[PDB]
Amino acid sequence: QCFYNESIAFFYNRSGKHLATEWNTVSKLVMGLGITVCIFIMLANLLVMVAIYVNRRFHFPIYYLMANLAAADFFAGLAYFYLMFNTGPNTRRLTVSTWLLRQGLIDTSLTASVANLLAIAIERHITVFRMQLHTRMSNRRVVVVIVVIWTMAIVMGAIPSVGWNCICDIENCSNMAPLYSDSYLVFWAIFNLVTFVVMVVLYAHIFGYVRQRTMRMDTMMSLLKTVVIVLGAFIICWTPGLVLLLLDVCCPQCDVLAYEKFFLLLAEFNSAMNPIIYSYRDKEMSATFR
Amino acid sequence: ELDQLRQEAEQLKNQIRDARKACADATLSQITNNIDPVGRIQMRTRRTLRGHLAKIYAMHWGTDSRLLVSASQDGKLIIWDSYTTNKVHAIPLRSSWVMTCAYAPSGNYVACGGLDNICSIYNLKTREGNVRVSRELAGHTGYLSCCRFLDDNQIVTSSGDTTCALWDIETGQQTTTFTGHTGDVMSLSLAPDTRLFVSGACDASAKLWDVREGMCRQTFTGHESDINAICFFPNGNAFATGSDDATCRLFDLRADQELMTYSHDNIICGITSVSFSKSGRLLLAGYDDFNCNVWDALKADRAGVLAGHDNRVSCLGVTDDGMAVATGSWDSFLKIWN
Amino acid sequence: SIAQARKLVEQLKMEANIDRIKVSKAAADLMAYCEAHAKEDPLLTPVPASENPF
Amino acid sequence: VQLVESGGGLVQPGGSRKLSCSASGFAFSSFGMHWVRQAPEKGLEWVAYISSGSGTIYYADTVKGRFTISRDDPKNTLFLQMTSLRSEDTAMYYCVRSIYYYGSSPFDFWGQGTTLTVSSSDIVMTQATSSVPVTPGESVSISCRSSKSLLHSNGNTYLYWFLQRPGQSPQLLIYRMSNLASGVPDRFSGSGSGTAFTLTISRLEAEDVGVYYCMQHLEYPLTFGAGTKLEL
Amino acid sequence: SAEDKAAVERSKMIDRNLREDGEKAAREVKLLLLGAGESGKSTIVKQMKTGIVETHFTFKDLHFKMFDVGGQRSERKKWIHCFEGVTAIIFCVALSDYDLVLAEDEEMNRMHESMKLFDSICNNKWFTDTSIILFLNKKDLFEEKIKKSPLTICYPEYAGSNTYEEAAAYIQCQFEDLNKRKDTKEIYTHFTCATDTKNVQFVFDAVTDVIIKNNLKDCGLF
Ligand SMILES: CCCCCCc1ccccc1CCCCC(=O)N[C@H](CO)COP(=O)(O)O
Repeated sequence: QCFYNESIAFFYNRSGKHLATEWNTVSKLVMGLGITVCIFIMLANLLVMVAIYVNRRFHFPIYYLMANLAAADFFAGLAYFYLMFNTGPNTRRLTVSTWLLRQGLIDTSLTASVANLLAIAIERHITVFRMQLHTRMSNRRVVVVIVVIWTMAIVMGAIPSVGWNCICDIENCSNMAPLYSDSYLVFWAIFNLVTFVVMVVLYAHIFGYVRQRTMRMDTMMSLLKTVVIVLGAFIICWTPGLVLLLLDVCCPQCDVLAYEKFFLLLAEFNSAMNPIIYSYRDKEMSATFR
Repeated sequence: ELDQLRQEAEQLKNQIRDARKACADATLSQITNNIDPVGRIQMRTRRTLRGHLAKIYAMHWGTDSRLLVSASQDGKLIIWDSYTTNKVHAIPLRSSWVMTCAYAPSGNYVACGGLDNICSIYNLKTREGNVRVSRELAGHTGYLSCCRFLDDNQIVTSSGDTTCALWDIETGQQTTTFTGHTGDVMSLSLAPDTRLFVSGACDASAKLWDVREGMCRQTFTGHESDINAICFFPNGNAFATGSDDATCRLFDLRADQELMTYSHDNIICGITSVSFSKSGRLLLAGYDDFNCNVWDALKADRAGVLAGHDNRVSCLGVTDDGMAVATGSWDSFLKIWN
Repeated sequence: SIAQARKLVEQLKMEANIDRIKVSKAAADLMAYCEAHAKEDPLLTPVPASENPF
Repeated sequence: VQLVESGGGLVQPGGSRKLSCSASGFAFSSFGMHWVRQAPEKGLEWVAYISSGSGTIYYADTVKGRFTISRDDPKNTLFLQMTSLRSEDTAMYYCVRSIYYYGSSPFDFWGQGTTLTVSSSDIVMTQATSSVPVTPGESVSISCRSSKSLLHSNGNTYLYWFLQRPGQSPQLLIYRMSNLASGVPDRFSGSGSGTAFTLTISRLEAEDVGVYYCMQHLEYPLTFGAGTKLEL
Repeated sequence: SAEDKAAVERSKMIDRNLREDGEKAAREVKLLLLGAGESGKSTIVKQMKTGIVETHFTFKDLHFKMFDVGGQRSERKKWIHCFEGVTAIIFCVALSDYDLVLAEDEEMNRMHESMKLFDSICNNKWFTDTSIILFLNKKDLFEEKIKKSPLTICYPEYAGSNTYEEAAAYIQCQFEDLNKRKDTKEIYTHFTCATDTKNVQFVFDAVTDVIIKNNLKDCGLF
């Protein structure tokens, strides 16, 4: 029993959601904060990508993945900017194809940002644990992991747009995304959760190794500051969303819908902060700023 | 006494300096005023040879103008084919610290030397098809800075022990030893007729030597710092020196003076290599600015630039037929410019 | 350093006792050889791609 | 620098026998090896080839998929695995070494070969001179013709020459036209272009009497020519 | 061409040996050794195991190459640039040279000559980033020497007792003050220890720190 027959209306009204036919105090406020965050994401990443490409100095694999994060975050800014000018009463003008376009853009953009963060973590673990000085560097593993990130992002953003959605089981699917299923939300959230715990173990091994070896002989302070701000941005900008999505897919009658429009804003604020969390330490590149 | 000879010696420098003024009738810049300029010399990277994993310090063309050699600190001596960019031979060296190369005029032999104070000679044409080292010329006490084969049996070398030597490869003993330099000798250039060779040293002088007798014929001064490269004019009646004063100077052997200085106010790094063109109208000089300039050798106007290297241009050689100019650099890449 | 001084003095005396040609004549010779071998120089006048081994 | 091969002898048809050529006295790991067979009454014929480090293995039309050739670099040996021998495989199997780099001389050294007697788009090189009478101290010219322009684009006419003295392995004389091999007197010389080739001997002796061969190397399978025996 | 195709097979077989040899050399650690003639570099080299002399030794599965270039006796200005890219510069100074003088010069101390060499090396434009291990040798003889002779003979200003601990400490810090690249290169100073076989272990720990701190730079985690 599948109903691509029903319109946007049926779906919201089947769930607890409200179309919001007129603008609201809350709606005007979120539109303003969202457009602010989107403009900031777009501007900050354009500078990071332009700088990472214009300088022959920043032509090494770590900076390649940094520029990729800047691009993925610019893509996120665009997705969230397009999600805006489709909210409040504008959502009432949507069709199932167009709505799926909007949510898919959000999915692929954020999935790409999270994967870039994990790839930058895996690269820093590799770079730290090598026991050589120069190590004539190839551009093979960086471009291989750039295509694995984007392939997994596009396939993750397209799976619901094709097959994995509740066009077919109205009864078993989300409260917030009225069409993606609890199975897809569980998947996305556990994917992001295991990615975060892998970032936590890798940077812990980096810190344990640097601690033992260099303290055998301040670098601890700079390293723990950088480690704590990298894992912190992620935790203070994702744990909201992830716990909320699990609440939605596990607990019935958990009032999860009210703080949804806000938590997404926080998750996009993460991509807002990423260009400056990954460029504040590098004196050279930071100054390159003009 | 010291003073008697010294007060005598400073006088002998006067007659040399006195006569050089009397023979300074007119500057080459005045004589070459009406020559039409050379025009923009636009030269593009045709081939790029990759496969060195460290900085290149030396390269030398073959007399056939197709094959070439290059050494680097990676402890590899590679014989390239410039036409097809493919490696003919890669010779492992006993000593990673190599500063010079030479490809024999017959192409049967190749020689390299450096901080090991030895000039090793490698045989290329060998029945068992594996370049083997033939002789190790060990009679110097300082780093070898240059070496140029005369025949398959005579090689002249210049070292950091302030002396040049002419060797006999079969016996492995210095047939002749050239002494006279008061500073470390950096480079030597053989004449076209292979009867004379000029050497440049750290004592800011270049000396014209006679290969047979073993005595210095003339000494040229005028630079202000170390002389790092030297090459004859094709006709063997002139030569040019590259110094750390960021000037190249064209000396004449017959007139025993200096003719030009190739300085530009913008250039402040030291010349590392110099070489001429088959006609001698272009003087290509490889600076530390990471680029390489092309000078009009009779007008002293910098007409053209070959910038393609990340690090300094170590060596710079032109082919015998003059179809090509190849520059090595510390960026580990040889580039063939045409 | 007695010997160094003694070796030094005859070196210049030999260096001073050479025939020196005027710079005027030597200048011309460098000008003449470059113009006589000008049209055989690949780098001075560029050669069409048909005769360019590179 | 000697090359010796092992095996051969008498084999019934359909049997599979192995030929091993133990290289000794040269850098075997960096030499591309060949096999060339000579019929008891006929000329040479290329069969196989291996590049340096077993990167490239080629075969003749008559032995494609029937022969397997392998090298063992550490032991300095070369192997040939023959399968289901036919009556037309009776030949002396020489082993040839060749190295390919700018200016090298391929097919410079030939093994002594082994005798094998089984019980019971291709360039063609043509030379119609056989048992030519000649006297020592005279000048003799040997002419060769090809069916294809051997003059490549770069200007290399990949035509070779060989000399087989009676009861000896073939010996390279000219590794490309207007070139002279190592250890061969200046008397031998070769001038030719495109499809016409000549081999000129200024003055000869009793030492260089024998049969001469012509080979092209423009493309595989390196077809040879018929013999040209000097009569004396 | 059939010949040219085989030519390119060599060039690829050459290049696969050059990469394998380049990646074998990258694993090797390149230490430059310097110092005065009587520094104790001889004694250091013995513990670890004309022209430019190389010593190869392995510790804890790391390979070290030490380049004793003391025998060049030519102008360092033209050949020191060859050594840019060494992991570290071992520098040996003999503590028992504070009261002596070079056999050639009149009254310029050996220890003051060591500083002149150290100033030119730590601030050399070729080693702006290169770390310096600084061995101070013959420490036991310095103890006996200081107990009878004053340290004022070499350093005119010095407020402090003729005790080993304080006498040495002034020199160590006096050597460490020569570098202007204070936060770019790290000088790891050790007092030469005979029986413990720690001189090689101190080199190990000092080299890893130069590697680990370098690894933290190129990955941006610093
Ligand atoms: C599809 C799931 C992917 C994974 C979760 C993404 C995420 C993260 C953190 C907060 C939220 C989400 C999505 C929530 C739905 C998307 C939306 O835009 N909701 C807002 C909530 O008010 C209504 O938009 P609209 O109905 O006004 O168009």
